[PDB]
Amino acid sequence: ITGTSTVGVGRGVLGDQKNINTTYSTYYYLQDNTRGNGIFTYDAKYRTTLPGSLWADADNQFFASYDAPAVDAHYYAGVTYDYYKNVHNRLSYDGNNAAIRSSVHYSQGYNNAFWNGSQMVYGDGDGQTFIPLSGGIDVVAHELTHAVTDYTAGLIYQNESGAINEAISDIFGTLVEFYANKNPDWEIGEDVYTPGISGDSLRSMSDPAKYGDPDHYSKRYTGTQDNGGVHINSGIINKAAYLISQGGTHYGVSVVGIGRDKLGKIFYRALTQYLTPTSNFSQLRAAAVQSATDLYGSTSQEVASVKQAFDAVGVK
Ligand SMILES: O[C@@H]1[C@@H](O)[C@@H](O)OC[C@H]1O
Ligand SMILES: O[C@@H]1[C@@H](O)[C@@H](O)OC[C@H]1O
Ligand SMILES: O[C@@H]1[C@@H](O)[C@H](O)OC[C@H]1O
Ligand SMILES: O[C@@H]1[C@@H](O)[C@H](O)OC[C@H]1O
Ligand SMILES: O[C@@H]1[C@@H](O)[C@H](O)OC[C@H]1O
Ligand SMILES: O[C@@H]1[C@@H](O)[C@H](O)OC[C@H]1O
Ligand SMILES: O[C@@H]1[C@@H](O)[C@H](O)OC[C@H]1O
Ligand SMILES: O[C@@H]1[C@@H](O)[C@H](O)OC[C@H]1O
Ligand SMILES: O[C@@H]1[C@@H](O)[C@H](O)OC[C@H]1O
Ligand SMILES: O[C@@H]1[C@@H](O)[C@H](O)OC[C@H]1O
Ligand SMILES: O[C@@H]1[C@@H](O)[C@H](O)OC[C@H]1O
Ligand SMILES: [Ca+2]
Ligand SMILES: [Ca+2]
Ligand SMILES: [Ca+2]
Ligand SMILES: [Zn+2]
Ligand SMILES: [Zn+2]
Ligand SMILES: [Zn+2]
Ligand SMILES: [Zn+2]
Ligand SMILES: [Zn+2]
Ligand SMILES: [Zn+2]
Ligand SMILES: [Zn+2]
Repeated sequence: ITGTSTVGVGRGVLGDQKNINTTYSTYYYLQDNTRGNGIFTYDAKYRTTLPGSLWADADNQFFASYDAPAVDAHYYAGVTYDYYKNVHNRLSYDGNNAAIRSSVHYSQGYNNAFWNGSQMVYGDGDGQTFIPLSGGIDVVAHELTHAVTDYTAGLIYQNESGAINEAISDIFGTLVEFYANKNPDWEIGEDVYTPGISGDSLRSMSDPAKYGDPDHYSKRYTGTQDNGGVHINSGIINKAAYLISQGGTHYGVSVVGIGRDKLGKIFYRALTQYLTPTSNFSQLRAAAVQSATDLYGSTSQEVASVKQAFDAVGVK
């Protein structure tokens, strides 16, 4: 919509106050003109028609319970945009400043959130398995990272390539969570999963086995469920990424940690320059080693740590 750029205030799903960029034309709309070709947040009104109505508010104050999923979808899309632009010099998910559109209140009791190829879609959850999923910055950034993947390597969503696709989204979802630096961790979805249970998550990057996911190539799932285990076998790569950043000794292999910024630079370069739609785990290792070589030199600690981490998870 055409209007004045304004700054509203509201509270997100977890009750935290934040400012949001809006546009004023009779109503205040969740339209942020400060980032690329805009960030736009819509109300699906418990239906499945997309995108729905551009979110309109009478007073630029978003403190109602019904407002909270929209506040977070809008604000965390902005954080994700800022991460990719400021850290990787990438303008929106496509690198060409595409508008970021999100719809909240999708369907009823819907325990999922997804990038659908052109926008983000957030269920409100059923209140037991999930609360509204835009409350999780890692979920928001995980799904927007699928769009980055689609516009770069094009990893296919099955078998090893699909597990890499998933892990890439968990890695950058977590790096966005740290970039905000409010309540970061190496878990996925902890803010919105199981409101009645503290200390759990959908999966752990630091210890995938906590939730029964593999932490070594020898433990990879080879069945047909979950598109060949894409959210399961992601644990193998997630563990490697955790080790690259934080270090540790895993199955007797010591890894010298190089920190989060270098992890992100290495994997971003791998994704955008070297991976292809059918890259397997071994090819990801090669891409990460080559990326670290490009950035830091073949004799660098960074290259050595990449190799150690993939060794530790059994990926040669
Ligand atoms: O679905 C509708 C959308 O197309 C637009 O017109 O904004 C209002 C919504 O009701
Ligand atoms: O144009 C392409 C679009 O159709 C989709 O495939 O996502 C990646 C883009 O390069
Ligand atoms: O395109 C944007 C317009 O929609 C808004 O009204 O003001 C800022 C512009 O950049
Ligand atoms: O506690 C939260 C509240 O602060 C917000 O306004 O609406 C959603 C709730 O989860
Ligand atoms: O979605 C609608 C939008 O298209 C229009 O510009 O302003 C009102 C909204 O309901
Ligand atoms: O609208 C109120 C808001 O002004 C305040 O900041 O937090 C409580 C809300 O109910
Ligand atoms: O063969 C693997 C071994 O090399 C490693 O140390 O731990 C897991 C085993 O499956
Ligand atoms: O069965 C597949 C297995 O062969 C591969 O190694 O990892 C992904 C699985 O889907
Ligand atoms: O992946 C690279 C590709 O993007 C470039 O266009 O040609 C050389 C390749 O290494
Ligand atoms: O061609 C190589 C590719 O297969 C690997 O995955 O990434 C690095 C490239 O050198
Ligand atoms: O070759 C390396 C280069 O690619 C990078 O600039 O880091 C230092 C050099 O060792
Ligand atoms: Ca209001
Ligand atoms: Ca997290
Ligand atoms: Ca929980
Ligand atoms: Zn998803
Ligand atoms: Zn995913
Ligand atoms: Zn967290
Ligand atoms: Zn799955
Ligand atoms: Zn998923
Ligand atoms: Zn271990
Ligand atoms: Zn460990």
